[PDB]
Amino acid sequence: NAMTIAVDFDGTIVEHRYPRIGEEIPFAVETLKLLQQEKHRLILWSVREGELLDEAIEWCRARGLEFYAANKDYPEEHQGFSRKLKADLFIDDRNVGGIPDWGIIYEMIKEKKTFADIYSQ
Amino acid sequence: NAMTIAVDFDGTIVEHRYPRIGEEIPFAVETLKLLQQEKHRLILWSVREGELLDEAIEWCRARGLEFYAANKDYPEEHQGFSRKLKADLFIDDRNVGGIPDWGIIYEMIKEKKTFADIYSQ
Ligand SMILES: [Mg+2]
Ligand SMILES: [Mg+2]
Repeated sequence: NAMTIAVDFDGTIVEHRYPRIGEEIPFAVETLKLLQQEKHRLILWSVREGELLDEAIEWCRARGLEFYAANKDYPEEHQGFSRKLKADLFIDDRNVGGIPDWGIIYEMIKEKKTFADIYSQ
Repeated sequence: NAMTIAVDFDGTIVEHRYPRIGEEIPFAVETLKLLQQEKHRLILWSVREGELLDEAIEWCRARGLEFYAANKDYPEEHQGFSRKLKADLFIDDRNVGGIPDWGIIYEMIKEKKTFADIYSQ
């Protein structure tokens, strides 16, 4: 119901300009904040590590987007470990079939809908 | 062109019966083998670790499905490390919008198509 959502950074929240940071994908940050308002947890899930991760985090922080955690299952993660996050949902531009715009991402999460639902009329 | 594809196990290759292993999702193993024939690399990407991972790997091996690697970027992975795989594609039943059946997964990879393409007529 409330969910832990893994969100990719490059190509997902911003245009893919790695090692640099691209322009924001329209409504990315706002949509994610709306999801937090709805009590979902956001975890940043990026191949970024070290200062390139830090750069992604500060870029988000400056837009008032702060993560439950970054590349961890919880902010002080060994113990009950797995390398892959235990997230309930993955938002990633490299997901097979590609990611739709943030409008549709939001409707899908909110209304519990598949691409199939979205498109079927 | 040839791609490194991360593939989830539970809910993706088999019905989700974790810690047990479910029935195969129709045409999962066959479709993945077809992808290997086309020179893609398959990496198993699962929260499974230890003997539960081993159980997933042997279940696949017994059906003649063998991975480029399991929860690593390459079979002897630190060095150029990131916790998240560097895969080009992710096939995961927890991808936002859900995963379609393996028929459509295959068409999308093969024909370079988005859900948008698939559905637009
Ligand atoms: Mg990306
Ligand atoms: Mg799964």
